[PDB]
Amino acid sequence: SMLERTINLYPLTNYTFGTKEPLYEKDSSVAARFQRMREEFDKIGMRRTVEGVLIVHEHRLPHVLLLQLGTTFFKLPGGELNPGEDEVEGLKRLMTEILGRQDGVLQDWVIDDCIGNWWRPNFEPPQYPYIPAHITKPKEHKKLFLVQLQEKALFAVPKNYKLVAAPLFELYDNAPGYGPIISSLPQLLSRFNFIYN
Amino acid sequence: SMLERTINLYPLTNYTFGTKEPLYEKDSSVAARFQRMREEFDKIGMRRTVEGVLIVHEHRLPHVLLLQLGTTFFKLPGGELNPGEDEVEGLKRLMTEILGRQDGVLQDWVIDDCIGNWWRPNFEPPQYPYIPAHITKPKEHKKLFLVQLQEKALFAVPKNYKLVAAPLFELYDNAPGYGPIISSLPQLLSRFNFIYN
Ligand SMILES: COC(=O)CNC(=O)c1cc(C)on1
Ligand SMILES: COC(=O)CNC(=O)c1cc(C)on1
Ligand SMILES: [Zn+2]
Ligand SMILES: [Zn+2]
Ligand SMILES: [Zn+2]
Ligand SMILES: [Zn+2]
Repeated sequence: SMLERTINLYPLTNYTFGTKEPLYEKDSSVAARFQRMREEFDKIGMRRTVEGVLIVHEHRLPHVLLLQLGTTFFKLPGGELNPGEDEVEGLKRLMTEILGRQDGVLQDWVIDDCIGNWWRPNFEPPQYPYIPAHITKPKEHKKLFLVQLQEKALFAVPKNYKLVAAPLFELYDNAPGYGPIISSLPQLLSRFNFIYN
Repeated sequence: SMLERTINLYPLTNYTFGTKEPLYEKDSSVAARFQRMREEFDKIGMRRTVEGVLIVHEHRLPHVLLLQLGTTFFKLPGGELNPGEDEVEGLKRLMTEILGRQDGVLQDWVIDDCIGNWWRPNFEPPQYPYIPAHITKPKEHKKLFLVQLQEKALFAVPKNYKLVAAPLFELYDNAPGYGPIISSLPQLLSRFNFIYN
C-alpha cells in the first residue's frame, strides 16, 4: 500500500547562496543555438541533455530551485553530455561546474530517481514527453532526475544568474511563464512522499 | 545510469474485449454528486479514490485504455475506497467489479508503481497535483497507479461503456477533451522504459 518513494526536504534557510565568476552560454542567440545543434548532429548525432530537480521547503511548502538568467529565462541546472559519457556522472559533473564551491570542497550529489524524458524532433523549439509519430532521428533527448540534497550546503551561484525557490502552485499551468517542462514539475513530483525536516 | 523502471507492453490485438450488464453511477447528476460528497465528508471525512492506468501498444506506439461513458466523459477504471480499506487491495477489487469476467475466472492484477496524487480542496470540480495554500481539510484524495497487464486477457466491459485505446499524442495538452489528470498522463509515463513485446 506504501509504493511511494520517500524524500527528505529541508528548510531553505538551511542552505547558503554565495557567488562566483559569471558562466556564459555556448550560444550568443537562438539562431546560433540551432546552427550549432545542426553541426553537432551531422558529426556525432542526437544531442543528449541532463537536468536536475533540487527541492527544499519553507514552513512545510515544497519549492523547486530554478536558475534565472538575469531577468530573462528560467532553467534547471544541467547541460550537454559528451559522447560515451554516463548520464548520472554527467549531471553530477555539470552541477559541480554550475553550483560547486570557490574553495574546492566536494558537494555530495545523490541521484536515484528518473522523473521524466523529453524529445525535440526538429532543429526548432517544440519538445514532447514521447517520440512523435513518424520521427526516426530526433535531434535532442533531455533526461530529468530528482537530486536529494544534504541537510545543509553552500552553493556558489555564477554572478550572471540568481537561484530562486518557486513554489509548485506558481509553476502549475504556467507554460508561458516557464515552458512545458518546468510547468509540469508539479504533476511529475506528486508521486513522492516528502518528509518536511 | 539505468534508474528507470522497466515495463512490458503487449499488442492491443493480444486482448479480447467482451461485454456484461450495464454498471450505473452512484450519482444521477453533478449536483447529486457534490451533495453525496458533502454528506459522506461530515460522516467519515475525506473521500479516498484510486484509479488504474492500463497500457498496451500497436506497432510499438503506447496507448492508454480509457473507459468512455456512452459518447460523454472519459474515465480511468477505479473508484471510492471504503473506510480502513487498503489502496492496492481496493483498486484490485474496483477493477475486478468493472472489467472482471462473466465466467468467474480470476484476473491477475499487478500493481507496483504510484504515478501521481490529486487533491480536491472544495465541493467543486477544481483538482491540483499538490495541496493548495491555506487548505487543511481537502474533500477528496485521488491516487493513480500503473497496472502491468499479462501477455493476454479477456476483459468484460459493461454494455453502457466502451474501452478505447488513446495514443499519448492525442492526450497531450488536451485538458478540454479529457481534463487535467488524463491529459498529463504523457508527462507522468515518460520515466518508464517500455519494452514492446
Ligand atoms: C534550459 O536548461 C537547459 O537546457 C539545461 N541547463 C543548462 O544548460 C544550465 C546552464 C546553467 C548555468 O545552468 N544550467
Ligand atoms: C473519473 O473516474 C473516476 O473518478 C474513477 N473511475 C470510476 O469511478 C469508474 C467507473 C467505472 C465504470 O469505471 N471507473
Ligand atoms: Zn514553518
Ligand atoms: Zn532516445
Ligand atoms: Zn507493427
Ligand atoms: Zn491526503
